[PDB]
Amino acid sequence: MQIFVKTLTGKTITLEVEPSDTIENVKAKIQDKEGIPPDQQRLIFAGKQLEDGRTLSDYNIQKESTLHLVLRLRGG
Amino acid sequence: RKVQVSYVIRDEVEKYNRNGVNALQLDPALNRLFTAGRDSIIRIWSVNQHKQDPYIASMEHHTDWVNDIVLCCNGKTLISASSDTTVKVWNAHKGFCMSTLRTHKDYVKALAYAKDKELVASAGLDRQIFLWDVNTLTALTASNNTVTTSSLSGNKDSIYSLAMNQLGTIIVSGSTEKVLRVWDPRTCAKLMKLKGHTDNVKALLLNRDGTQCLSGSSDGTIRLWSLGQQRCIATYRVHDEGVWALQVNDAFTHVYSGGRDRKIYCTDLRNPDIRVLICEEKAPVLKMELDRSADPPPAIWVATTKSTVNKWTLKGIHNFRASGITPLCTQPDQVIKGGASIIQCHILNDKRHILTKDTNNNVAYWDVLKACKVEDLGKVDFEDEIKKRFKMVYVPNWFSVDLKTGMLTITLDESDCFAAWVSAKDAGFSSPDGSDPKLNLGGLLLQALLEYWPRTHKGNGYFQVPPHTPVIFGEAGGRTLFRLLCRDSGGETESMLLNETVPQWVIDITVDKNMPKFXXXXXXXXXXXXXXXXXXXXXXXXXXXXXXXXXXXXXXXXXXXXXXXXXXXXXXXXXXXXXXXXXXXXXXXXXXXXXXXXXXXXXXXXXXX
Amino acid sequence: NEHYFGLVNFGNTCYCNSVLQALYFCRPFRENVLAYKAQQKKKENLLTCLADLFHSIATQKKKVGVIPPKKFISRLRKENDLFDNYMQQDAHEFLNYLLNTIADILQEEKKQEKQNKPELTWVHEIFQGTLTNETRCLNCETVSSKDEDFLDLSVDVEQNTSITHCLRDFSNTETLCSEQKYYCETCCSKQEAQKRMRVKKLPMILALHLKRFKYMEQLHRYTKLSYRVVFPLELRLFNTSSDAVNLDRMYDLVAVVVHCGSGPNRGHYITIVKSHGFWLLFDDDIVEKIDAQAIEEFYGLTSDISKNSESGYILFYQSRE
Ligand SMILES: [Zn+2]
Repeated sequence: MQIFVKTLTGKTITLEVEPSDTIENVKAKIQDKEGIPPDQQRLIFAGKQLEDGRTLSDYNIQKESTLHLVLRLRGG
Repeated sequence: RKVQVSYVIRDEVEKYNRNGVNALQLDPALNRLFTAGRDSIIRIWSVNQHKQDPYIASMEHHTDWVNDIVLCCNGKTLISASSDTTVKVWNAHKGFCMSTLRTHKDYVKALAYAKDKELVASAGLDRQIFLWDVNTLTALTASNNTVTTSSLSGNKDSIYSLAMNQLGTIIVSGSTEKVLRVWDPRTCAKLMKLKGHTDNVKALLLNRDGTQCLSGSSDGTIRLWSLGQQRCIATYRVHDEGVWALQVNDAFTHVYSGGRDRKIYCTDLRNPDIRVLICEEKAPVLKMELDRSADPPPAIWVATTKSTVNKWTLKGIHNFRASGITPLCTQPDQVIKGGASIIQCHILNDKRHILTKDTNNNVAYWDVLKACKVEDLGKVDFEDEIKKRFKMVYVPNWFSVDLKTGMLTITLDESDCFAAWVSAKDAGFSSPDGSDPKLNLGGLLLQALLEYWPRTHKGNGYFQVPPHTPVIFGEAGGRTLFRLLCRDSGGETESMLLNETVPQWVIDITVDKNMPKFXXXXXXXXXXXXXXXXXXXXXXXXXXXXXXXXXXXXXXXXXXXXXXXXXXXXXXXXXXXXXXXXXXXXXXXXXXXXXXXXXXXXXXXXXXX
Repeated sequence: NEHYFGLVNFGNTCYCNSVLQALYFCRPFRENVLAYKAQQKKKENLLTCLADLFHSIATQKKKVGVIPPKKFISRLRKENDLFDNYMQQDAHEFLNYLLNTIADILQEEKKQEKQNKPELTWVHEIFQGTLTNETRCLNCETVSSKDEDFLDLSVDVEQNTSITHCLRDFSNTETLCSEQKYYCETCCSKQEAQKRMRVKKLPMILALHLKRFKYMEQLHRYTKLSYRVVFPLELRLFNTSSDAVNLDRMYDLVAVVVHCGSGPNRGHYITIVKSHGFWLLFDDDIVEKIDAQAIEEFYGLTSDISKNSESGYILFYQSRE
């Protein structure tokens, strides 16, 4: 199935995924188009931050879903 | 850009269109019709009206949708535009490809043609338009040709329509920019930017002199434009949705239109009040072609989303215009038959078999690995059939599937092509009487696809692919590199091309035979209550049940047979808080244990009883 | 009966303190937290700790001072390995984790009150909105609609703009083309398409998270975006819905969590909040009144002429009541 990721510039990219695909894998696919390493990536969907150990089916992320890609601003 | 090997599961000959017609082109001299298919094949028909089968021939070089076709040089010389990003020139009489222009970078959506000046232009999602002299392409002389590619600049958005006037003095483009752009093809100079439309323009038409222009857009309106007045002169709202196809008579007074609402209408541009409902097609209209033998036109040819092409008679307009909405035709005078299109498909958990549903609602069972049909289940409930044929096994994805031709096209990529390693007996390949090895599906399939290629010398040893199976080699992003039939791998010039296009990642395995290793998996193992630090080295190729017997050897602190006895009472390697069958593969546990709301590292339960 | 107390920084926990402060001046959230504190389930988790902290702040004999969130932080570190360290962290990651954790606790409590289709907690009632994504295939034009919930909106930014503009570009139609073509189930092939995200259900509080970062593919690293992005004091939003009832609700800015620093790998968080008409600044243990005109300016730095860039990162808009 195809899902969407809204990147840093607001540009939308497409991803070909399966419900059994894990979040780390998804971040790897995002990395293929944008180049951002998965360890730096954060994905927000439906108001919740996605966990790398979980899969798309676990979060019930179906076709035409839009994921929000964000990074980090660290502070102390 | 990486390269992907793909193939089509089909018959030797696909006589009828398998996914509908995008564009039509009629030859009045020889009374021949040309249909451009979404199945990537152009077909020739005889419209004599009296023949049981009008099928003449089919032209198959394209690997994707054929968006437009143009019949030039006073009789027969077909030019085609395709979603494979290429433009192809064809000897229309003998029916073969001559040259392929790979100038376009994206789908090629439309073509315009200047009969007189014998000129032709091509545009697509490139946002670039290319002018070509038909005579220069058809040439076989090449006497200092130094082909100069002449492009047209200006288009901000993706072009969906193109039109050129007879004399070839004006050229206009339609796009998602809603605005139409005009130029002078002889000078390449920008003429104007006609603003007016609400949506995308999918059909453009120009008058003989190119003085006035007709346009159809997804906004539901037909717009008449004067290039003299340099602005719109009229707007006709005829359809209750997008208008995608237009044809005009020679008088340029009566406009023929159709689109989504499936209704076909003829409209008097002079007096818009006069509006005759020609017909209501069984699917949205994609393209139309008039019969110009007589004026007014006796019939109209209609291409839709369906594979069936129809002809509707327009002979009786005159009698209905004077007297007295009710449509003119109910049934077509002539029907070009269409095939079925596969619209739904399902890969079973064994990644070897495929279930499909088509436009006639026929369900069919397929074997990807042996590239063939196996059974026709008929109009059975597809989702129910899918459930019924469920196998509780896991096999990694090793191929992709596309249905944009209305036929099954399987595609292999460098990444996951080699990933599915299954036992032969499991794969139904019994080898009496030695043992069962762990075979790679993508490997075997690659070997079978290039079975006749001499560089790989034999076959794969297990199965054969249909010799007529087309084998396509192409860039993932778009551009097609080389298409040949399997059996043709033999030809010396063919083998020479395979040598030049086939990428390295395939060469490693088919010719050099350097078969890939596996990509191991591991999981935590400990007692669920008591016993007397890290996951052991393991593989999906392992029978999983045999690993539970190794756990019994630690309790002890010809032996291979004694370890099997431990399975009858001890071992008990349960997982995900449930009993685990010994016949189940280690890979299948990932589809049930970690898949059930848990991290990809679930510990294996263990107990003395 | 107002109080203004800062929070102790336990090394790199300013991101925590700042988010807690922003949330504290979100009255309906504070009120629901206090109501939660009153039931006293007496089991420890992040919500009970939060309730204890908010109750301590609200119920203090003096009006100004400093409070150490030791127990709250101890619980945060206990239940989450990720923040169980002394490293610098993202305020939004924390915000989202906290809201979802509390909401999950509440869901588990609704699930366990029935024990003796899905429901919604007050966290969702306060911060949750809903979007409708529409994708229109340019080949067959068959518009496909899909509803998706959100707890906050992450908006992309540009130089010298307003959050209202960013919000409008966000809701603008985007064309999916070339390498990003949409797979249409009617066309059974990848096609150019039009994508637009409109707000379907408006939340009580709109939290806006600014994507202040940029990845340099060629350099293999990302930078912080210190662009000038003006945020207005009030915002007007309109609703789509079923068009049976159509909203045109007004919001007021109540709090901004601000990230201070030249880069994305290090920095400092502070919070500005609106209370009884004036603005206050919370910097861990320090709280000060600041004049209203100065808050536009430093937040969204102009050019480069500013020390260790201090830019607005998370904004909280409160519906008028
Ligand atoms: Zn479509």
